Amino acid sequence: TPTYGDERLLREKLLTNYSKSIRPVINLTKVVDVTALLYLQTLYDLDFVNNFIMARYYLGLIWIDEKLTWNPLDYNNITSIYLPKDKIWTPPIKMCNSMDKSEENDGVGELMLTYTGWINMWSFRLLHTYCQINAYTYPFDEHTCEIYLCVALHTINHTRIKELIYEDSKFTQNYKWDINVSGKVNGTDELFSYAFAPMYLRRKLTVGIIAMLIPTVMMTILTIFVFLLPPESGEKVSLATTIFLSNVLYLVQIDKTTPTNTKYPSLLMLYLMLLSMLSGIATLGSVVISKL
Amino acid sequence: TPTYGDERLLREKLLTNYSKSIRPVINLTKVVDVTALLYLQTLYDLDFVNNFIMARYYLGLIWIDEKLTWNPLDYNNITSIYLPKDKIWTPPIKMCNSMDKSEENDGVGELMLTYTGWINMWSFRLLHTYCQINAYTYPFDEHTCEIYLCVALHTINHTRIKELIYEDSKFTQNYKWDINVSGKVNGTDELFSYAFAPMYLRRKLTVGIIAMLIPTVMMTILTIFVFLLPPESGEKVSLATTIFLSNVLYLVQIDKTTPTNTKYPSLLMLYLMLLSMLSGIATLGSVVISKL
Amino acid sequence: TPTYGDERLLREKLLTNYSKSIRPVINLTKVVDVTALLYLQTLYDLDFVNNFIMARYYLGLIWIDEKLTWNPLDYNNITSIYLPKDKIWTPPIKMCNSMDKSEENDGVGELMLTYTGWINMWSFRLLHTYCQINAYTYPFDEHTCEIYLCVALHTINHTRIKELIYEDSKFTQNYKWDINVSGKVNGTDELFSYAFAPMYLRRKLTVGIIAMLIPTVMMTILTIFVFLLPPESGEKVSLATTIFLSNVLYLVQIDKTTPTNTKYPSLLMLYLMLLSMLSGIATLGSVVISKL
Amino acid sequence: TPTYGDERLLREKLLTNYSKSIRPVINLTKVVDVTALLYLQTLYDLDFVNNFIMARYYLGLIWIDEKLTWNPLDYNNITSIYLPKDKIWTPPIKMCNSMDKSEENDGVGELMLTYTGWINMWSFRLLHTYCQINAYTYPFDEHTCEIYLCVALHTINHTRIKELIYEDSKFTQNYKWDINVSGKVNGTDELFSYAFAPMYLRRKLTVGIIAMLIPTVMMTILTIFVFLLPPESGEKVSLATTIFLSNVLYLVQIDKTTPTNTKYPSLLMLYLMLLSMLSGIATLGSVVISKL
Amino acid sequence: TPTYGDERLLREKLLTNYSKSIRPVINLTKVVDVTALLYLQTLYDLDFVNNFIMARYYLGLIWIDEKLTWNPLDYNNITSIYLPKDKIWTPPIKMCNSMDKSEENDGVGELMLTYTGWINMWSFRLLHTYCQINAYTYPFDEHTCEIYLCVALHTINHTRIKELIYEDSKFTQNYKWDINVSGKVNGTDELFSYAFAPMYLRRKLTVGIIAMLIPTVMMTILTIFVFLLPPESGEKVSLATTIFLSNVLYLVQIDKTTPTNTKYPSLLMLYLMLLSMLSGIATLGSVVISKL
Ligand SMILES: Cc1nc(C(=O)O)cc2c1[nH]c1ccccc12
Ligand SMILES: Cc1nc(C(=O)O)cc2c1[nH]c1ccccc12
Ligand SMILES: Cc1nc(C(=O)O)cc2c1[nH]c1ccccc12
Ligand SMILES: Cc1nc(C(=O)O)cc2c1[nH]c1ccccc12
Ligand SMILES: Cc1nc(C(=O)O)cc2c1[nH]c1ccccc12
Ligand SMILES: *[C@@H]1O[C@H](CO)[C@@H](O)[C@H](O)[C@H]1NC(C)=O
Ligand SMILES: *[C@@H]1O[C@H](CO)[C@@H](O)[C@H](O)[C@H]1NC(C)=O
Ligand SMILES: *[C@@H]1O[C@H](CO)[C@@H](O)[C@H](O)[C@H]1NC(C)=O
Ligand SMILES: *[C@@H]1O[C@H](CO)[C@@H](O)[C@H](O)[C@H]1NC(C)=O
Ligand SMILES: *[C@@H]1O[C@H](CO)[C@@H](O)[C@H](O)[C@H]1NC(C)=O
Ligand SMILES: *[C@@H]1O[C@H](CO)[C@@H](O)[C@H](O)[C@H]1NC(C)=O
Ligand SMILES: *[C@@H]1O[C@H](CO)[C@@H](O)[C@H](O)[C@H]1NC(C)=O
Ligand SMILES: *[C@@H]1O[C@H](CO)[C@@H](O)[C@H](O)[C@H]1NC(C)=O
Ligand SMILES: *[C@@H]1O[C@H](CO)[C@@H](O)[C@H](O)[C@H]1NC(C)=O
Ligand SMILES: *[C@@H]1O[C@H](CO)[C@@H](O)[C@H](O)[C@H]1NC(C)=O
Ligand SMILES: *[C@@H]1O[C@H](CO)[C@@H](O)[C@H](O)[C@H]1NC(C)=O
Ligand SMILES: *[C@@H]1O[C@H](CO)[C@@H](O)[C@H](O)[C@H]1NC(C)=O
Ligand SMILES: *[C@@H]1O[C@H](CO)[C@@H](O)[C@H](O)[C@H]1NC(C)=O
Ligand SMILES: *[C@@H]1O[C@H](CO)[C@@H](O)[C@H](O)[C@H]1NC(C)=O
Ligand SMILES: *[C@@H]1O[C@H](CO)[C@@H](O)[C@H](O)[C@H]1NC(C)=O
Ligand SMILES: *[C@@H]1O[C@H](CO)[C@@H](O)[C@H](O)[C@H]1NC(C)=O
Ligand SMILES: *[C@@H]1O[C@H](CO)[C@@H](O)[C@H](O)[C@H]1NC(C)=O
Ligand SMILES: *[C@@H]1O[C@H](CO)[C@@H](O)[C@H](O)[C@H]1NC(C)=O
Ligand SMILES: *[C@@H]1O[C@H](CO)[C@@H](O)[C@H](O)[C@H]1NC(C)=O
Ligand SMILES: *[C@@H]1O[C@H](CO)[C@@H](O)[C@H](O)[C@H]1NC(C)=O
Repeated sequence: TPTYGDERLLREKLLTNYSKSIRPVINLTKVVDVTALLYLQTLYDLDFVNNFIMARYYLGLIWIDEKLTWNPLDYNNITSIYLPKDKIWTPPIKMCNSMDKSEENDGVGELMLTYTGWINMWSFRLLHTYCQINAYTYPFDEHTCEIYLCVALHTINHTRIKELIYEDSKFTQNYKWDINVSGKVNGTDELFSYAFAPMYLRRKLTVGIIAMLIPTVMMTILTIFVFLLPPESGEKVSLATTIFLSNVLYLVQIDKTTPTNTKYPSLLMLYLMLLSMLSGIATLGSVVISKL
Repeated sequence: TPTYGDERLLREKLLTNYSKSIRPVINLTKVVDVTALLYLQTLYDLDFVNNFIMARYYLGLIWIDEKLTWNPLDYNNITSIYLPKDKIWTPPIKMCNSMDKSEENDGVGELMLTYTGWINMWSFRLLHTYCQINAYTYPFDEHTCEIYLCVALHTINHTRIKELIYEDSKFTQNYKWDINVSGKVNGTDELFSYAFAPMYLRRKLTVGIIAMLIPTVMMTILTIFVFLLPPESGEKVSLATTIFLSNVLYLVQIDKTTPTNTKYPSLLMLYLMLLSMLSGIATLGSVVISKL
Repeated sequence: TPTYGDERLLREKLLTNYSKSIRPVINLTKVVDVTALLYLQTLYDLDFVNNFIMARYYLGLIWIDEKLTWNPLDYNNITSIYLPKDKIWTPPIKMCNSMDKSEENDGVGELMLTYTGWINMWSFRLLHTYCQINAYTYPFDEHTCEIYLCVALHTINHTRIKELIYEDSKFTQNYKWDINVSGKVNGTDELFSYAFAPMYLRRKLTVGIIAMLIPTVMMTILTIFVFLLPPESGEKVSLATTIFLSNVLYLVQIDKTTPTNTKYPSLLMLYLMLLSMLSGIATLGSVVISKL
Repeated sequence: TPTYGDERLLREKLLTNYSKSIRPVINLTKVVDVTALLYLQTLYDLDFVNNFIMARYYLGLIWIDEKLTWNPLDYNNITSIYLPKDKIWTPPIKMCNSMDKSEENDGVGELMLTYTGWINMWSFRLLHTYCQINAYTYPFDEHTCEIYLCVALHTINHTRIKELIYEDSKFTQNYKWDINVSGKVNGTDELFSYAFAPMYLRRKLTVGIIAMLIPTVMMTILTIFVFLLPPESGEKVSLATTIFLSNVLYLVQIDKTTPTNTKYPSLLMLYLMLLSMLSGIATLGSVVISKL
Repeated sequence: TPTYGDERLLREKLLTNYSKSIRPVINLTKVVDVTALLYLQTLYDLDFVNNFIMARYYLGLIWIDEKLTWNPLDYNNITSIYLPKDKIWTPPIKMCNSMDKSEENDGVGELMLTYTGWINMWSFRLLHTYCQINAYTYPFDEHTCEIYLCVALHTINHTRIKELIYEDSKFTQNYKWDINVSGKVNGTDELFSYAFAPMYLRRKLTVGIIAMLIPTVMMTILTIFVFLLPPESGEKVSLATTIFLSNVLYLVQIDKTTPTNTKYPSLLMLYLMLLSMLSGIATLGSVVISKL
């Protein structure tokens, strides 16, 4: 059976004439094809006001090294070893659309090497990835957020993102957003290789938002009532004034949750503006009637 | 008695042909069984809006090294030494459900080594661990939060979490949540080893929340009074209007503390929506009566 | 074709008598001219209250090394290599107007070296750059923010910023600000070299702000109405009082979004102050009339 | 006089056969007694809602090394040197009740060594130390916060905290809290050595809080007036309603400053709840009278 | 002309028998006099509630090394070189009144060395420096903030701050505070050397705050009017009640901007408390009149 001394001999032979910074190909004319695997773990939140979405992923990079291959029959059948991440060449795959708030660095950890040269490198990344949030159809709204991977500095003649496989790990259920992330896309080769996984997000229809809607609809009933009140009821001015105050309060409060960076404003904005305008016109008519 | 020179000789012999990155077993076919000890120290807070809980723990990892054993009779009876954490192989146990906001790194500190090979490695971890918070039964609510440990990259054929012992250190009393963390669970071996400790949290019934409830219940009395007021009292419209304004203010204010990510909304939400709806219907009836 | 051994020989010869800290010129009387390229990627936000703007850029530095040149015909036609950033002299170009909140350090990464000595060094920088925000013409306001680059410690006799080319990468569209960053400016040589790229920002006229304006203009109609109400209408005091309350609420709420550090306050401030003063004078006149 | 060469010889001889990780005693049966000095510099704030207190301290550790002693007459009377902190054994004294938000690490700096072996090690620590805040007697409230020091991993048979001397440096005056930190406590030896300094904090009676109280007491006068108003005054219902609204606003606003984690709620909570209940009963009586 | 090889020889000779941690004097009885230069660049903000002020400075330290001097005629007239900051002895000047939130460390960068031994070391420091803010005369208020420099661990017999020259770089204009920082102060030698630069700050009288004042003064007019209203006007109670509500709202809102840690509260606090008390007494008198 393989032993500690056997693995020591193997590592000593492997790292003898190895340069960490030279691209690992016998012929430098060859490109290194990297295939990436992005497995969303938990969508923490979807921040509207900052136009960010916070999630945690499991990024796996796979490629092939031609200087790190051996015959297992010469080392008592050792078929894989674990090397420190900072001793070996590693593709410079950067998340160039996200703010990487992970608690580990990209040069600490380990990677698994196989006797054929294939390297597996897995990591945890917590990302704050920028999204252009369209709040038009609030609260029945849908969004599309793209997470980008891109080679840092190497041209497509040196390092390439062969493929990107994105899936959902289903580790936890959300109860707030319907997530749909699943597919397999080839990399795009225009000067520097890159790719992106699209995340589609539909807000789930919990009854809490329906309960929040209830006051609005009854306010619709109340405003129509006061605007179709008799001209000489004897409480039109005060009633319309208080209704206008409450409407202004609602119009102010909705803004603090809704985003200001959208292709279109929300129909709810435009509808509450119409309702406030109707309340104001009702108050003006009441004042005119009292004058007359 | 053992001396400084004796310990120098011991360390020099121990670290002679030692490789930090090779798994510490004479026969590489053997697995290293790690037993973990998680001792909650102080539950700082339970953040509802972010669905996180902040606490401080004392994580202890214990395993056995077969290359670091000696006969104490040959070194004047030295039975244990202290080694820097970054000179020895260390299991890659990651907290893969938590945001590790500790102020130390996982490669600075020390570990105790015994002449039989057993290594003790203890550390402080401040964790922001994700929890799915069910606010259904607020303020008589209970929650269950699971803290996960999982081997980083090694398969169950290489590194395993043998066992997880979780307890409560009772270092401080909370006065806000009844904490119940105590047990002993075997590790789960499905590809990569992992385990989790369940924390059950029940909000304590301090009289401060009762005092907060008082205004609500008396408001129930006041709304029933106004809704069962005589049709021609002469203050129904104004009274009901002001009650509705206060009701809307309460319904808005409760939202800012309660969470939006729940299996069900809180009964308090649904009940205050019913109360506000009754107030609105009372105002409509008052308007109809004034019309008639 | 060039091979791994050829590149090993090349690097070994290049780095033989190289000093990382000596300025890379054969004759020390010569200056090193650095040309910088700043390519704005995405304008995240424009923070009014903190007088900052958050954006992400792509900073590229180009210069020439005279100790790192070779004849490609002697190494099987190798024409470029990749070196670790911390092995070679690198100009100390600091962003001396910004808070660099990037997640990487200025000594980790790679740089491309060409057989003629020309070095390309590209990086991602997330900057919080200070801007003096003039909110005079809100919400039809325009701003100018200058991003500075400056050599750290070397005098213009040693290191110089030859030129600065700034452009907009058009990676995403904003929908909130009209960005206009494009040009080419020589460096300024007054003791220590520096340069700056001007960003002009005009807030876009989305209909959401128009919807926000609607309540204000109708409030203008309502205040003029109440101030030109008949002296003995019988609701002047109460109506004017409520209008004044709403006016004070709006005047308070506008402050929390607008900045306090401006050459002039916003015309909207001065106009809402005039409107509130008119409402107060109307209330005083109503009180005087009721007295009479 | 002593010279640079003399100090070079001294350091070279001292560090020859020195091991950074071996506990610095000739006989390993001996314990190393550490005496700590904690000198509070400025109490920044006392955060009620997070149950933390932020302050800056000056932590000094003193112990004795038996491998770092020399005869000063053999080095031209050199009596003390300065060594880098990371070349020498240093006790692992951790602040195990606090979140260490300092801007330096525990392995960068310097320490003073004396020819007798005595080592002085001084540092700046900014600490966010957890406190259980009893807001019962607000705003005449007193608090007790304990700052803990504890050996990290060594047992009382290896490393001990001999003594802890805590004082107040009086560097600045607070004007918000009366601080009383002064004493001298032996270390506690139960498995692992530790100790704690008690900080007693009494909120100072500035007239600003009295000014804040004034509206409350006059509101007491107003509520008693309305509750002892004649049954048929003709404004009882409206007056009581407005008083109830303002009281509810105060009861809501007080919560946002007061803490939710206390042994008892504040008497101010319970008293304002009594006042709100009395206002509600007054309004109910008014409604009953209007019915009759 | 001097060449790369000449500078290589120079550095090799300079660093031959150099110890980074030995104080750089031939005779150890001599003190090293450090002169510091602090050049404020931009005052970002003056945080009232946290009692901090955020600014960016340019700290320059100058001292003399006696082991790093050469004759330029022996190296082809080389007169200055650039060394890495972490290879040479550096005075441990700490900002011991501030929270150093800079993005660089105190051991990365470069320093210029001259053939006479004089070393220049310049750096960027972003500081959050504690200030005791006296808000007595708000908004015509003045403040004094002292920024401290102090040697870390060396006594005045080893390292001294000879002098401190503080100036204002006038890089940007503020428009919010009148800054006056300029002078030259000797260091204070009481055990450990230190010094401080006083910053005087007077809030500028922009017309925005005048506009903010306008509502207050007109409210003074309105409260005097209602308090000197006829006893039987027929709107005294309701008018005084609404005025009192608005007064309470303003008294609450002013607190959130003003500080709680002051020698005296602001005259604006005391004056608005007087105004609120007068409004309350007016309401009480109105109630008494209605009773009579
Ligand atoms: C489906 C899946 N999920 C996760 C997760 O962290 O959720 C992690 C892995 C994974 N497949 C792997 C294959 C090799 C290494 C790690 C993983
Ligand atoms: C019950 C307990 N509690 C704590 C705590 O920090 O609260 C720490 C330890 C502990 N047992 C240990 C055994 C070995 C090393 C450290 C600890
Ligand atoms: C137009 C442009 N944009 C970006 C971007 O990140 O948006 C990056 C680059 C770029 N040109 C380059 C030339 C060499 C290396 C990198 C880049
Ligand atoms: C009373 C006192 N105060 C402070 C402070 O930073 O406030 C610092 C020290 C000190 N005594 C010392 C003795 C040796 C080294 C440093 C200090
Ligand atoms: C007046 C002034 N201002 C600044 C600033 O960054 O504002 C920087 C410097 C300076 N003088 C120097 C002399 C040597 C090195 C740097 C500086
Ligand atoms: C490298 O190229 C040579 C000739 O071009 C070829 O014979 C050899 O097989 C190549 N090596 C690899 C690993 O492709
Ligand atoms: C080598 O190991 C593989 C996998 O464990 C096994 O299938 C094979 O039979 C082994 N061969 C020898 C010669 O031991
Ligand atoms: C996810 O989105 C894709 C494309 O928008 C669609 O084809 C697929 O059906 C979606 N998933 C589900 C479960 O509907
Ligand atoms: C991706 O590249 C492979 C390589 O030939 C090609 O067969 C395939 O059609 C491409 N597209 C997709 C979607 O896989
Ligand atoms: C390793 O394996 C050999 C044979 O398989 C056995 O004799 C030996 O005892 C094993 N060593 C250990 C430490 O289990
Ligand atoms: C070795 O040490 C242990 C524990 O201190 C003790 O029980 C034993 O008697 C010692 N043996 C010798 C030979 O000193
Ligand atoms: C803690 O929870 C477990 C399982 O939910 C239960 O068996 C145990 O009784 C609980 N602890 C206490 C003190 O009740
Ligand atoms: C855990 O594993 C041990 C190992 O045999 C087994 O005896 C035990 O039943 C398992 N379960 C628990 C709860 O300990
Ligand atoms: C350096 O200077 C010498 C004489 O001044 C000149 O001959 C030589 O070409 C110069 N080298 C470079 C690289 O400019
Ligand atoms: C060297 O490489 C360049 C670019 O690949 C090519 O144009 C040239 O013909 C090559 N020369 C030789 C001798 O291989
Ligand atoms: C950008 O600004 C410059 C100078 O202010 C101006 O010349 C140019 O026309 C602007 N860009 C566009 C697209 O108008
Ligand atoms: C910049 O410097 C070059 C160098 O000669 C000069 O030709 C040019 O006029 C300068 N100005 C601009 C705007 O390029
Ligand atoms: C160490 O122990 C021996 C005998 O036990 C004793 O003679 C010697 O003085 C001790 N050394 C110290 C430094 O205490
Ligand atoms: C050694 O130094 C001390 C303190 O400076 C002094 O008191 C003593 O006289 C000196 N002795 C000699 C021999 O220089
Ligand atoms: C500080 O507290 C201790 C114990 O609580 C007390 O003895 C001492 O008198 C207090 N300090 C002052 C100045 O009163
Ligand atoms: C602390 O320990 C010393 C050591 O003997 C002892 O004399 C003293 O009584 C103890 N208690 C205090 C408060 O110092
Ligand atoms: C050091 O001291 C000696 C005698 O005390 C003196 O001759 C020499 O000049 C001094 N060196 C320096 C650099 O002051
Ligand atoms: C040395 O350089 C200085 C400054 O460049 C110059 O004034 C002096 O003439 C030069 N001397 C020689 C001998 O080159
Ligand atoms: C700055 O303050 C000092 C002392 O307070 C004063 O002498 C000086 O005149 C002030 N500066 C100006 C420009 O008035
Ligand atoms: C500072 O020290 C020098 C040194 O002699 C002295 O001349 C001067 O008077 C001192 N005071 C000031 C303000 O410079």
